[PDB]
Amino acid sequence: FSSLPSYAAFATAQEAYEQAVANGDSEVVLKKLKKSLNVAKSEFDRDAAMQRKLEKMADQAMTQMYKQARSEDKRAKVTSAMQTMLFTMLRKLDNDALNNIINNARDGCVPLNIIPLTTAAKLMVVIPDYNTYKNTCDGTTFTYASALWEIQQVVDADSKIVQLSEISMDNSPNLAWPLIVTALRAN
Amino acid sequence: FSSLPSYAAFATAQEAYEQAVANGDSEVVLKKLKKSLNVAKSEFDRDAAMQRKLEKMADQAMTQMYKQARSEDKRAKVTSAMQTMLFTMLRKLDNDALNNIINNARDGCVPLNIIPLTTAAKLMVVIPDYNTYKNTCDGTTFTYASALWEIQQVVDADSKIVQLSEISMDNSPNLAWPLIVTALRA
Amino acid sequence: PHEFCSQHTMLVKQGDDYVYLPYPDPSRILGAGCFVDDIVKTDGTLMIERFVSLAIDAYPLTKHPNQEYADVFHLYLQYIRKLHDELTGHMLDMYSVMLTNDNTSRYWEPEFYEAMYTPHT
Amino acid sequence: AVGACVLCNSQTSLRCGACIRRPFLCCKCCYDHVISTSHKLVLSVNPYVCNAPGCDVTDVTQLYLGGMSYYCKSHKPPISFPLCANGQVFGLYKNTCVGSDNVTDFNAIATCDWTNAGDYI
RNA sequence: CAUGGGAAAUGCUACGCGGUAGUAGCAUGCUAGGAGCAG
Ligand SMILES: [Zn+2]
Ligand SMILES: [Zn+2]
Ligand SMILES: [Zn+2]
Repeated sequence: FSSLPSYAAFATAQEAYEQAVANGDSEVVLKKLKKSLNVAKSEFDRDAAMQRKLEKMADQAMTQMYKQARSEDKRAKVTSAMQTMLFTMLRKLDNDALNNIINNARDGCVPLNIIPLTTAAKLMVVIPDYNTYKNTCDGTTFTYASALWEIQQVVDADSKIVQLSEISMDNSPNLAWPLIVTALRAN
Repeated sequence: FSSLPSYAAFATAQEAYEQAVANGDSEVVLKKLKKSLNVAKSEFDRDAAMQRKLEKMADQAMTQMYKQARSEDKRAKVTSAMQTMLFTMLRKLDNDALNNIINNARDGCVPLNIIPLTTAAKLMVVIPDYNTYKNTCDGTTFTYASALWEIQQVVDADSKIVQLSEISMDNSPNLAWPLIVTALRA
Repeated sequence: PHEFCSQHTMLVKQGDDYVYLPYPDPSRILGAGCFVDDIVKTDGTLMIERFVSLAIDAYPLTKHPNQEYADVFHLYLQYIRKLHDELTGHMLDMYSVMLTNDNTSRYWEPEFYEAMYTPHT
Repeated sequence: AVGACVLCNSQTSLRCGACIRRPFLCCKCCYDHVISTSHKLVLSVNPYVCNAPGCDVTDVTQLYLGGMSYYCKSHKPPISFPLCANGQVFGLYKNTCVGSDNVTDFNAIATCDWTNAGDYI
């Protein structure tokens, strides 16, 4: 608070005070100078106090509304991300089998658990040990869920290609045993 | 806060008021000096307050990002600090088999797999020379990790099955040095 | 009660009469002191409020008949003190300035901890 | 990460942001370089620019320390103090920094274009 | 050897109130950060 009307009033009051003090006038002159100093101090009170609070409230408003703008921009970004994710996941499912099996439904509404059970084009099987692998996925192909499945690629826990020949009784303890087998819908 | 201009003004007011009260001049004089004293103490204590305040905020920032730097360097150096600490605990505990295998690794004789705990479960050790054989591998008896082992097969680098009695000083140069000793506990 | 919320109830004399104080197991407190994640307590000089908070729950161990638990409490007090003073040395010497008022004495006298169980706040 | 002043070999925690290689500089040497060269950006464990929302004050001479974060003059907490003062800049090793006389050559290197023969000479 | 009214004026001092500013102390409420314990 430097360029204020109360600053000018106090400056001129102090100029009068110092001038009449260096002059060395009567005691009433000194009392008048004291009164002028007072009233100018009164004037300078609000003009150096109110503006500080006004600046503080303006600054907090600026912070708040800047934050509001930032929030809305983030909202737009997230909306765009969500819709593009939807539209990009959607375009890899529409087999004619889906329409086929929805038409046979009495009103369209079918249980969810059957859609991958009938329309999925790839199957992953997780195998704990060789005993289980023996009577489930023996041979290059096998059947499950009333359909034929042909085995394409088999990986171990460390994601390493394992040949089906290597999978045997004697060779069993030489592999990690969350075995993963992925297959295609053989037809 | 003794070397301050406000301290100087307060000291001047103190000296003048002390002179007035010692000499006993008048009432308005001591009132003037008391006013001056209030003014001087006001701007000598208020500024002392906020200067020590700034000093302790300075200390707060110093200690804050001091801790930051310490944390960063510590998390940079963990990868060697842990190894050093582990070796210190090792050389503090000093189990007989522990020191035995430590020295065997130090000269370059280590197991290629996990040490088992049964008389079964063949364990393979790599011995790259013939002196350690005399040190450790005496006949078929292999004393490793404070345990006795019966040597069942020794092979060289070029996978040639190395016979037991064939190994000797004269024929030692004519033998692939990185020999592997496969033994079971005795 | 023998055990409730993993707190053992002990009856001791506080002030002018007797009240119940729930005290924890000691092994849990010592384990929490010993094993931590990285930097969270790898060097306590960085972070001291951990042990301050730990001690507050270890205070009712002092009034226990067996004295080992009081020993644990005093060990925590001594470690807090040593951490604080060595932090003071590290900060004052090789940097410039630390201290105008202490205000940190309170964290090694049982007066501050006992206020935690005073029936008035 | 701390290092030795490039013109003093004294430990320091200051690097000029505007410098290409950003060498470590003692508070005296760093102050002389910032007050001589147009380089007004200094890099420490954290950048010195104003931490206020939207505010983009970069000149350290115009920046003030506040609530454990840097601030501009406008965005200042009630009790603040300008960073660059007393011929040095606020940071680590400020006491232990010695100060040398190589600001001319350092400024020339940090401001030359390498086109003339002065860089090689 | 039987003691003086009203008015205003200028202090000086004391007393009451309010404000402003400043300082310091107290308690609280929110927020943020960091942490610890219990299920
Ligand atoms: Zn620079
Ligand atoms: Zn330097
Ligand atoms: Zn700013």
